[PDB]
Amino acid sequence: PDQATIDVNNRISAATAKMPDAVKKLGVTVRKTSSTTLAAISMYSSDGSMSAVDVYNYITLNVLDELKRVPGVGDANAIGNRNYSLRIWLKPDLLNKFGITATDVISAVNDQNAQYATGKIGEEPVTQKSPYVYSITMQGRLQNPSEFENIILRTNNDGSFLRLKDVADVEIGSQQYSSQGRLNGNDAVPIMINLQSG
Amino acid sequence: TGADAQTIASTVASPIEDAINGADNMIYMDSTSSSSGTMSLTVYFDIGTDPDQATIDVNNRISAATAKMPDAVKKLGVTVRKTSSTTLAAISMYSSDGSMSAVDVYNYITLNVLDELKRVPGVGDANAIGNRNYSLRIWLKPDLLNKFG
Amino acid sequence: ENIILRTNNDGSFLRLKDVADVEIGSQQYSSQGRLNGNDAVPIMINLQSGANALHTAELVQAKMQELSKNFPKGLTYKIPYDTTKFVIESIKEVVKTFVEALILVIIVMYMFLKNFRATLIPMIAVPVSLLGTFAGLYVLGFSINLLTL
Amino acid sequence: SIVLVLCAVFVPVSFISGFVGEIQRQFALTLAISVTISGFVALTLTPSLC
Amino acid sequence: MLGAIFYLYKAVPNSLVPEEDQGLMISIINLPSASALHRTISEVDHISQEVLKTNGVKDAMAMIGFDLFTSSLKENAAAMFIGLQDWKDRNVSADQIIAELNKKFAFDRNASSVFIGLPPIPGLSITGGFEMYVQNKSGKSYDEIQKDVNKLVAAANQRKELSRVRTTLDTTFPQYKLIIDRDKLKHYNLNMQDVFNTMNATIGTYYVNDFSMLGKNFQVNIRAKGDFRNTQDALKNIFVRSNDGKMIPLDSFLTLQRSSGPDDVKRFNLFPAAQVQGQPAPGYTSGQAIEAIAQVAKETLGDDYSIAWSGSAYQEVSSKGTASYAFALGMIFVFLILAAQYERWLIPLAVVTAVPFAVFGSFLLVYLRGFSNDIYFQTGLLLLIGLSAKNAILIV
Amino acid sequence: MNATIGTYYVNDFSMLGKNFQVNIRAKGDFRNTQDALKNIFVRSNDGKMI
Repeated sequence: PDQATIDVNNRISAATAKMPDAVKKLGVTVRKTSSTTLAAISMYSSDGSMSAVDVYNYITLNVLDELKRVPGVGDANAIGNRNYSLRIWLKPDLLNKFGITATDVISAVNDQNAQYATGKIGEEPVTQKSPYVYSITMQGRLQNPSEFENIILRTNNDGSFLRLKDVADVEIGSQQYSSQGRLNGNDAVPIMINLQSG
Repeated sequence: TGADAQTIASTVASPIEDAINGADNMIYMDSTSSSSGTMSLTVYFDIGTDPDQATIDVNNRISAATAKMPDAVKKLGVTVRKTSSTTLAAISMYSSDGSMSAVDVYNYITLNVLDELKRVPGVGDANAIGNRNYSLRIWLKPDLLNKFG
Repeated sequence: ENIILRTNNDGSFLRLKDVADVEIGSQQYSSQGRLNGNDAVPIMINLQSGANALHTAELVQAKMQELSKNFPKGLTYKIPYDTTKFVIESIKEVVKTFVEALILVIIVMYMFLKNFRATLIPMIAVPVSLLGTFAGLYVLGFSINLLTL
Repeated sequence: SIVLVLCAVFVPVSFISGFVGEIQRQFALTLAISVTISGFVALTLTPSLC
Repeated sequence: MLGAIFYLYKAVPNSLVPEEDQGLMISIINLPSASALHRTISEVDHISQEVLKTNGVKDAMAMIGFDLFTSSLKENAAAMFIGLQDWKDRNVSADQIIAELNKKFAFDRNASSVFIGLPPIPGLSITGGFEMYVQNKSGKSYDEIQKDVNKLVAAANQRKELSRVRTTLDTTFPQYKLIIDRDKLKHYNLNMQDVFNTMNATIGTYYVNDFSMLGKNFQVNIRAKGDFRNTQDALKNIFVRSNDGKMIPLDSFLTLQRSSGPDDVKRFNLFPAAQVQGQPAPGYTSGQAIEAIAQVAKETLGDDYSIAWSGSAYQEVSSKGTASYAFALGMIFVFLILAAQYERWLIPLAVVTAVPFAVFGSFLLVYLRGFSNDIYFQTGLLLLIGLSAKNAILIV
Repeated sequence: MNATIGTYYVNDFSMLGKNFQVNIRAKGDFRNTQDALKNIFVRSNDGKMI
C-alpha cells in the first residue's frame, strides 16, 4: 500500500504543472485510505432537551474529536459538515436602509479580524539596558462572537457607531440545512466511524 | 508568528497530533508550542523501525490535517522531516589577538565556514548559535523619523 | 541606504539612510558564546539520522583544517566537545581487552596441556570459529559493534 | 551436548525484539555461531591434527 | 542456597545499561524567569570559572541565552558543554565531577544550575538521567498544572534516591499586552494593517523581502533603534498616519497592561503536560530513582493526572521482567535437548540443577561489589545456563 | 454574489480552544431569484449603487 501511495505521490508533481491556477492555490492532496465503515454511531435526545442542532453542536465540540483520538480510527465523521463556522447572516433589508453593501461587510470583517504582533522590552537596540526582559503582544484577532457584532461598519459623525449587529445577525456553527439523520423514526445525528487504512 | 504558546498548542499542535496519532509503530510524541510563534512536534517510533518509512508515513497524515490549520499557518507552510537528537561535535572559533571582536568572527563563520561544514556528509545541522544566516537590518531611528514626518 | 524616501521640491531626495541605519547582518546581543572565559562563536555539528558518526567526525576535523588556511589574523579554532573521541577510545580498550584475554587463555591452556603442540592444536579453534562467525553476521544482516566485540 | 546446550539457550532468545532484544541478540548470535563452529573444529580438525 | 538466591535477588537494584564516563558532561543553567541576557552572561561566567578550576575538567564551552532542550533562544537560560581531561590523566570519574559540582551549586540562588552526564546510548536522550511527563486529563490550566507539579518536584528532591529534579514548565514569565481601543481606532481613522505593521517595524521585526549578494541570499528586516526608557515612552514617539493625513501616536488608542503566562507550553501523548527531569542520587541506580519518582507521584498528584516516561526510562519500564521469559526458555530447551540426546528424562534433571549455583555466584559477586541487575548482567546469566551445564554434562 | 446567495469565506478566529471559519451569507426571504436580484446592490466605482 505504501509503495503505491508513493508511486502515486511521485507522479502528482509532474501534473500539478498543467493544473488551472485556482487548483494550485488550494493544493492537490493524496493519501492511502480505505473504502470502509467500521461502525455508525447515532446520537439523539431522549426527551426534548437538546434540539436537532443542539445535539450536532455538542457532538462537534466534544464528541467528534474525542473519537478522532481512539487509535485505528480513520475518521469520525458526523454527517453534515466539512469545517465549522461563525456565520454572519446579512439582513439585506436593513442593509439597504443604512447604506451598506455586501462588499462593505466583507471588507469590514476582513480588516477588523486581523492577526497578532509580538515584540520585546529590553531588546538591546530598542531599550535601556535593564534587569528583566518582557515580551509585548497585540492581539488584533477576535475571540468571542460579541466582538464580531461590534465590528464598526461606518463611523457616524455624532460619535456613535453603526456596528455589524445593526445590519446582520451573527450565529455560531450548526445551520442544519445540509443533512438530517433519523434513528427509528426519531431525530438523531449520525456519526460514521471509519477504520484507519491498515 | 504572533500567537502565544497557549493558542498555538491548542489550534496548531493538537490538530497535527490527532492526525499523526495512530501512526505505525509510534511509541509517543512530545509537543512544545512557543511564544515565539513556533510549534515543534516530535513523533517517536518503536526501537528498530524504518526511519524513512515513518517520515513518509507522517508526511501523509500531515496533508490531511493541513486543512484544519488556521489560515495563517498554511500561508507559510508546515514542514516535516526525519532528524535525530545526537549532537556529535561543537567547534569554537575565536580571535586570539582580540582583533576580530565577537561579531566580526560570527560574520566570518556565516559566509565561509558554516556552508563548508554543512557540506561534509553525515552532518544534519551545522549551526552557529543565534541568527539563521544573517539579514540586512534597517534600524529605524524614530527621532529623525518624526523629524521628517 | 540610497532607497529614496521622499521626493523634494529642490529636486533633492530624502533617502533611507537619513532616517535609518542599514547594517548588514551580524546580529548578536541575543546569544553570547564563551570558551574558557573568552568570546567565541560555537558551531554545533549535529548528526543526521542514520550515519556512521565515527567516520563523519573525521571529515569535519579535516575540512576545518582546510579552512584554517584561509583564517586571517589570530582566528583559530578548537573542537572542545568531541563525542567521537570516546568511541575511538572505548574501541581501543575493547581491542586491548581482547588481546589481553587471548593471552590469558593461551597461558591457562599451555599450563594444562603442558607442551606446545598440545596447545597450538586447540588454538586453531580461535581463528576458525571467531573468524568464521563474521561470515554468518554478514549473511544474516548484522554489524560489527561494541556489543559484538 | 556443549554446543547444543548453548544453542538451546541463545537461538530462542535471538527471536525476541525490543531494546533488550536487539542488545541481547548481538550476544546470542555471535556466541551460537562461534561455539557451533568450535564444535565442528573439535569434531574434525582437532583430532585429525593430533 | 536456593532461597539465598531469592533474597539476593531483592537486594540487587535494577538498571538498563551503564552510563559511561564519556569524557564529557553538560550543565543546564536557568536564571529567574524575568532575567535579561546580560544577567545570564554574568551568572554563567561565575559558574564557568568555578567549573574550570575543578579537577577533572579540561575546557568549558558555553551557549549563553540558549535552551539546550527546546533548542531555541531564551535569555534566562544557558547550556555549558564541559570536556574532561583524557582518561589516563584524571584521578576522578565524571560521575564524581558531576556530583561534586552539583553539591556546590545546590544553593546558588542567582540561578539554577544542574550538572549532568551524556546519555547511555547516543540518541536515547539529550542528557543523561531520566525524563518523564506529568499529563493532566482534568482540562486544567497550565497555571494550575504548574502548582500541582511544583508540589511533586518539591517532594521529589527530598527523596534520598533522587537528585536535581526539576520541571521546564515556567508560567511566571512577565508578559505585557497591548489592548486596542477599536472605537478610538476608527475615530482617529486608521488602517489597521498600517497599525500592526508599524508595531512590528519598531518593537518587533518586520520582514519585507530578500535580495542577493556575495552569492548568498539575505533577508531584509526593519527594526527600531530608538532609545525608549519605559514602554509608555515608546508608544508616544511611534506614529501612524490616518487615512486623512493625520499622524496618530500609538499611546492614544493602545492601552498597555501586564499579565503573566507561559512562554513554552508542552503536550505529551495528546494531553497538556509538564516535563519533569532529574537524575539519581549518587550511588543509586536508574531503576532505583524511577521507583522513587513514581512513588512520590502517587502521593503528590490527583486522579486527574498520570505520568508518561521517555527515553532511557521508557525502555527500562517497558522492559521490566523480560528477564524471566528469556531465562525460562533456555532452561526448557536445554532440558529438552538433553532429554532427547541421552534418552532419559532424569539425566537432564541432574544437569539442570547446576544452574542455581551459577546464578548464586553471579548475584553474590554483583551484590558484594555494589553492581546492579542490568541488561549486561542478565545476558551473562543466560550464558551461565549454557556454561554451567557444560560442567554438569561432563560429569552426568 | 457569494456573500448573499452562496457563502463567502472571509477569514478565521480561535475560540473555545478550537479554530473556526467566518462566513457571510444573506438571510433574505427569496420570493424567487429574479426579485432577489433587486434587493442586492453593489456600488459602482463612481458611488452609484446598482
